[PDB]
Amino acid sequence: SMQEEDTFRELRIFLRNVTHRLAIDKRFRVFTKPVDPDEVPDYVTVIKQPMDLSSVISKIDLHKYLTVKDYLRDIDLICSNALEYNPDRDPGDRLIRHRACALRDTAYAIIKEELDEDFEQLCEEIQESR
Ligand SMILES: COc1cc(Br)ccc1CC(=O)O
Ligand SMILES: COc1cc(Br)ccc1CC(=O)O
Ligand SMILES: [Cl-]
Repeated sequence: SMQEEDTFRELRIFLRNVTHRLAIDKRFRVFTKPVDPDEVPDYVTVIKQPMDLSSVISKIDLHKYLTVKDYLRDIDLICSNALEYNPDRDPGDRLIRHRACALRDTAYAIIKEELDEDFEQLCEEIQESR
C-alpha cells in the first residue's frame, strides 16, 4: 500500500536524523568515511564487512532498511569491526575501540528514547509479510 509506503518513509527519515547526529559528532569523524586502502591496505583483507556512517546513509537511501533492528545490526558492525581490527593494548587502538563503541551506545541510547516501540513493531510486521 501507499500506508505502508508512508511507514518506510518515516523510518528512513528517522534513521537519517539519528545517523546525521552521530556524523556531526567530532568523536565519530573517523567513522564517517570508509577506510582508504592507502593508509590501511590490510584492512579490506581482515575486515570482511566494512561499515561506516556514509554507507549507512547510502543504504537508508536505497531503501535497504525496513526495520530499526536491521539498522542497528549495521551500527553493531562499526563497533565490532573496530574491536576486531584494533585490539592492541596501545592508546591508538584503545581510543578507536572506545570511540566505535560509544557510537554504538549513542545510537542505541537515541533509539531507546526516541523510537516508538509500536512503530518498530509495525515495520517488523509489514516486513515479515513481504
Ligand atoms: C555531515 O552530514 C552527514 C554526514 C554523513 Br557521513 C551522513 C549523513 C549526514 C546528514 C544527513 O544524511 O542528513
Ligand atoms: C535500543 O533498544 C531498543 C531497540 C529497538 Br530496535 C526497539 C526497542 C528498544 C527498546 C525501546 O525502544 O524501548
Ligand atoms: Cl583524532
